[PDB]
Amino acid sequence: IPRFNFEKFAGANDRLTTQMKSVGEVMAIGRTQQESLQKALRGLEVGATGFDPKVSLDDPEALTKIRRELKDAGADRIWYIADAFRAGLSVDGVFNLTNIDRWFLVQIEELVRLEEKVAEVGITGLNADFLRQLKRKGFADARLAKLAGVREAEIRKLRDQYDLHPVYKRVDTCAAEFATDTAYMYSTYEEECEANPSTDREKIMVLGGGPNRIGQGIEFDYCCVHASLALREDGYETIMVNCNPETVSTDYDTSDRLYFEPVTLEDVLEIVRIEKPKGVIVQYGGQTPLKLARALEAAGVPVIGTSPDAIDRAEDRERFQHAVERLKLKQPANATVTAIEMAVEKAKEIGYPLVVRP
Amino acid sequence: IPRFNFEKFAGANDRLTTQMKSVGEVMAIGRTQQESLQKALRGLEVGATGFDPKVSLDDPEALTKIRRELKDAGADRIWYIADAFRAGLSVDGVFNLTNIDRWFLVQIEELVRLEEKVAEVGITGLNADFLRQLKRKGFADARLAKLAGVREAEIRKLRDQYDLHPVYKRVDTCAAEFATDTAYMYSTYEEECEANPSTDREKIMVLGGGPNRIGQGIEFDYCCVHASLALREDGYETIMVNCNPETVSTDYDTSDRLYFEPVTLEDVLEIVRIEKPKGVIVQYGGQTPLKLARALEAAGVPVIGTSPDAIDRAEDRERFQHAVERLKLKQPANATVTAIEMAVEKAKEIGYPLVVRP
Amino acid sequence: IKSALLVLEDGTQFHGRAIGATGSAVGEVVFNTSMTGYQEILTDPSYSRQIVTLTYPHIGNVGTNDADEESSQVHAQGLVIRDLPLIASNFRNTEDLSSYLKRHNIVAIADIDTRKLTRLLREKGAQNGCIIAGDNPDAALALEKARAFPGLNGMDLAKEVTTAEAYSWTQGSWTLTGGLPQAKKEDELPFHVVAYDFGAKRNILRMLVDRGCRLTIVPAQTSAEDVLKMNPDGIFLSNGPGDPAPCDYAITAIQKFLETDIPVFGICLGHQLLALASGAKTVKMKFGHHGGNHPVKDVEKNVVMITAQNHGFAVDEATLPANLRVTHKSLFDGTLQGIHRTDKPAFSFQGHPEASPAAPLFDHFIELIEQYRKT
Amino acid sequence: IKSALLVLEDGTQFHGRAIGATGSAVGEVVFNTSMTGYQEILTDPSYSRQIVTLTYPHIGNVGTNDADEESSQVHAQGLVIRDLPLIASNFRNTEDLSSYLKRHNIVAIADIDTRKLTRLLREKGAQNGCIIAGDNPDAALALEKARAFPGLNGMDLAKEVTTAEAYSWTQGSWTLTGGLPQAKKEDELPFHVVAYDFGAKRNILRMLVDRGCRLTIVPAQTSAEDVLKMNPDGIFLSNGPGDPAPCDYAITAIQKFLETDIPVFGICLGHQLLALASGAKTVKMKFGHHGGNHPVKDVEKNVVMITAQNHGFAVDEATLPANLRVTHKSLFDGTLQGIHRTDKPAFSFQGHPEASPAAPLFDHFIELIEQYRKT
Ligand SMILES: [Cl-]
Ligand SMILES: [Cl-]
Ligand SMILES: [Cl-]
Ligand SMILES: [Cl-]
Ligand SMILES: [Cl-]
Ligand SMILES: [Cl-]
Ligand SMILES: [K+]
Ligand SMILES: [K+]
Repeated sequence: IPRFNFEKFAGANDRLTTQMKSVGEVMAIGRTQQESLQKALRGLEVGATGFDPKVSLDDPEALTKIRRELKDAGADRIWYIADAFRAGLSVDGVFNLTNIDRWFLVQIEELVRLEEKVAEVGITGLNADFLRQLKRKGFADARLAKLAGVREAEIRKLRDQYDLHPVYKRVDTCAAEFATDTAYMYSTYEEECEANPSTDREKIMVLGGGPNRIGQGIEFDYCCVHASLALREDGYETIMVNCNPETVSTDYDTSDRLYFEPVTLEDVLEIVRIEKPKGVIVQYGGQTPLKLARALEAAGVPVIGTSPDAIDRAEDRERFQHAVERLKLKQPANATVTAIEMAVEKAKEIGYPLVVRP
Repeated sequence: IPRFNFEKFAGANDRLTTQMKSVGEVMAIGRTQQESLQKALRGLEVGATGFDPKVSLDDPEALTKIRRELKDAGADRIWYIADAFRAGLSVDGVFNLTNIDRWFLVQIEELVRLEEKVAEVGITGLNADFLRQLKRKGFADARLAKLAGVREAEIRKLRDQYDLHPVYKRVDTCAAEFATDTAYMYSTYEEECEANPSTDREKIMVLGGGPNRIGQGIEFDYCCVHASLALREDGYETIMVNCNPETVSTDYDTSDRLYFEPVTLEDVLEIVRIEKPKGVIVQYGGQTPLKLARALEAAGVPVIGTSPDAIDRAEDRERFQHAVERLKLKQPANATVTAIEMAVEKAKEIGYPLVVRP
Repeated sequence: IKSALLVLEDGTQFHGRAIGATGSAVGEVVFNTSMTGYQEILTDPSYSRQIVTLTYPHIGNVGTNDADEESSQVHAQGLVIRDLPLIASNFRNTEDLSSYLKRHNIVAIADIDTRKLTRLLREKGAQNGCIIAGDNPDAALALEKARAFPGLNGMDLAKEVTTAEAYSWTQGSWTLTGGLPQAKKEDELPFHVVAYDFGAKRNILRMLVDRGCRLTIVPAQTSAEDVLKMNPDGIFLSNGPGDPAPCDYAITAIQKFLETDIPVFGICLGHQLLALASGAKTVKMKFGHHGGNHPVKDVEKNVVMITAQNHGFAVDEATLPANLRVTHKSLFDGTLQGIHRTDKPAFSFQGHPEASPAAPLFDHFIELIEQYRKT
Repeated sequence: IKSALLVLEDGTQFHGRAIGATGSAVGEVVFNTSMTGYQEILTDPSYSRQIVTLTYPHIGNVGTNDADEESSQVHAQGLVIRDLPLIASNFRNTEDLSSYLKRHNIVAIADIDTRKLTRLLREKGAQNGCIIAGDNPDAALALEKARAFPGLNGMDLAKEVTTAEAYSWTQGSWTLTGGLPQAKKEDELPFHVVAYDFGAKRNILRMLVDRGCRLTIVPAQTSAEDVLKMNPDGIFLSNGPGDPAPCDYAITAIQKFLETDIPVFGICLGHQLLALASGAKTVKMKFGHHGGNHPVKDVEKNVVMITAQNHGFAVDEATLPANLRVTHKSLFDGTLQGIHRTDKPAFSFQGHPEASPAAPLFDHFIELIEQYRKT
């Protein structure tokens, strides 16, 4: 799935056409189309957890917006395809507007009906059989969480409870006709696992950044690759986690074990669960891994280097000012306004010109 | 199907609710739901030939208008349902908004599909086998005509050619278990005709006015009845044509033979075809029959009483003005403007106040 | 384009569309005016060897469901209808009609002039016929089979729909609420009734149990001797197909019981037998009675009943034995509908009884079974 | 829920869903790596008595159609797959997979970990297995059945799939534009080839016809004498299921031909037969060759061909008689894929050639035919 950055482009026509406008891409592997697609969605680094809705069910205007989005595609179409199903549109309906093969549409439609049940039954209706069926369809804990009205951790808890975890298959070029000595894996909900992790060494896991986007480029990938080459050479078992098809970090040669996965909490936790690595680097893949840092740590992950908390100390404008202060250093005049008049007042204090950061 | 008059009511809430707002109703009899339904549609006297479209296929807002009409029924909902299907809504989608049982909606949907094939094949795709199938689904000559881009008459000719006519069944309270001596019939496209017109007497056909509407009430029905009773008494074999279920006209006792049908050129002609009456009175049922006068005559129907042209003489604002002229009588100053500026002028001539008739 | 065709003995043809199994079917052609209850009609043994035509145009609006089978299987030879609905739309539906027809392997045609058929059957009388559903149905062939058909006059159908070995029945009637109730417990039922399965309808049974009747379902032949051998509180003779006359085996039996003081109750087929066994004669109806809007009078009470009818033969009123009192007559054709032995605890009803939760009949019955045990 | 189960000789179970007929199926379990062509595989006689597992997860994406049928029927014993698509999506489809399976009465299962199954067969070699589909599939029963399966080793399957009477084949290849062509007329083909039906595929025949050959398809047992009597321009030995070895009939016949100067061409089973008749020995493969991406080297030319393989036995190179020159070998495993008689116009290939419509094998055959008629 391509990755766009229209939000950074004011005045830009944002409809998709023959001239590329995407800034990157994400890849996913799954045992079924459905699983594959949803995994890609949650790994797109756009805040999605699957088919999250774009328009409300009560907006009497929805059908209109939806139609438009389907007929003349933008970066958001896939989500509007699901909202169309939610809104009453037929598979033929959708087809006529998008020309996207029904083979794909029927599958999106099915996910939608499934989301509806989820919604209907709530967490309470999430028994092991159903939940497994969901997971197999590639549903994220997060997306499920949302439908059921609970936190993501809740779904995850439930899985733990049911011992509902994915298995890892390997990429081999040959549909398993010949064995592989390489460890290029993807998760799925099936029977047999091929992870076969080593008990032998000290493992280091490196988290990549997902698809590239503006400000989150190859520079980070570069760093991630480097961590791996270095630590490997030094004798660590290096594990790379990423899902950008364009990069060297996703080259099997780059590391000992490669997990071509969404760089999310859910996905990262599963691997950790089984790899039981010595350390995890979250500082080299950009914002993506950075943001995962606290939850990972909290979930028991042996995060190495600069601590989540320290990173937060620096990132957090308030916590931070306080450091600057502490060290008696020079920071530009600042204020935290809430209301307009408030800001005009404070502005006065601070002094123009000003930098207005949301 | 209920008959409304919201246009006469400016400011009136026009959504249907628990308080009746219709002014009349029409009834149809068919061998199937589709037949029945479409027949009722074309007999409703609202200018419909069946599921005539209310919103354009290419209107960007059409899904929305369609949604509203569907969710909050008005007199036109029946049309918007077809429109929904045209626009790509699913049967389940329509159901969610209207709560109309799917058994019904599916049938509307099928109708729409067939319509689409017509549209596609054109007059040329109208082979005998297909035409027959359409006529059995209640399709009106007129409706197919719009779809195929031809004159209603063309379709009519087409059937002539194919010896494609309806048969007449009788009402009998008992599903044909017992024989009837009564001649209460309805049209259908089937095998056996139960019409068995008499060759005996001189037949007089009285055309009713369909469902009651404001300005087209029982008063006309009263007349229709009188015509019957009268002539019948006189010894003529009276034949009523009407489809208003509330009236005395539609009572099998009122006449010799009753054809419970839509008062349309199409339906009438089919009766005439087999009845070959001495005459046909078109002046007693109000506006409905009136407007068929010309065409009936033109089709060789034996229109008695004041002639259709004559009628035309008096209805025709100009035709009339001339005769008023002719007779040297007093009519109010009048004018036929097209343009505003043109009016304000003519206006000065004529002189306020003024009666503006579109 | 899945063709089918129906041809009558008379050569009358009906071209349509295949909606059931592929193949051919032959039997007597009858018409049923029931606007509802098609599943129930199809699964009624009373229809064996009969091809069923339904007057009501849309057949299959509510799909189907097991709670709606009147027997273990579909007895109708074929099904003839005007329109098979696009979908079934009912909360009780478990399977569309078309799929149902196939699994049961019923040859069936939709889209024909069922009115045309009706009037013909009405005017000229019942007719044997053949349905041929396939790639290129052969008219002559269908006619050939139609004509060849033996016919129901003088045909014992009961022996073809009866059960192999006897059995117990303790199930009551359906409720919307609960549905098909569990099968009562032997010790939970006051009475013991024996019922001759002449191709008996489930509901009727259900109605007896409803009344406190434990039930023993026996085969048609079944000897009075073997029967009496179970000390039954009353004997019940079920409804079933074909001609009653050729059922020597039961008239006999019945007559046994008829010397006894055991109460005997007959329905439909069993009302006919009773009759015979008591001396009356049975004829074959022009077109018979099939539907559910039939008016019948309880001469005694002078009241009218709206009943369900599934018969082709009747009991001739003219040839009645004095010990046979006329209890009911059809308001449609003045035909016989119910009788009571003047001299015995026996009576029968032509039509088919149904639960509200016939009650008169049914209640009488019990009130007989009662007065009988009181002794 | 429509349950299904698959159990291996070794006790391995795989629980999933039924997508084909109800019932049970037994046979030798194989995996096929083809990402497309499931129909053709199912309908390939080469799969008789085998339970086909497809490694590609979504099977049924394009539904099915007649043109994609390799024989008059489905030869696979069962079908085992990971996912059955919601819809078939292709202009050529005429009936979805599931309905097709059912019409052909095939027991099929979906939703199981085909990868794990594949890796098991790969690692431990083929195994017999049984699939059971229905209400409450009995895993022990399944296991019994699987273990009881006699097995393909030493089993003559060709006599099972061959035609009963001989017949003509003059129908050529399919095209996008005009589908399957009408069958050519006899004066429309210069050559006459006798093809032994050891479970031959429609596409090979079609190919030969594409090349000028009128074909007379003969039963597997057909005598050499019987054949020679036909003054064949060439003799063709089809592909087919099972073990070649027990094909006493064929080998004999073939030897005869081999005395003659008649060109002889063999594919797959034929190739094995040819080899046997030439004194070579055959073995049964660990798991075989089943796919459409198998690299084979033409040793003579030093070129690689991407081929289709559908076999479980193979000709041992080490026992190759010296009148047998090795022409092709597997780049996957080094196994024998081609041979030519150094002393006779007879050669054969292990894999299954296909139409473009570089055809070097085919063209060779044709070439030999000509030379032969030139004489
Ligand atoms: Cl569930
Ligand atoms: Cl109002
Ligand atoms: Cl057509
Ligand atoms: Cl007909
Ligand atoms: Cl499995
Ligand atoms: Cl051929
Ligand atoms: K920053
Ligand atoms: K499974």
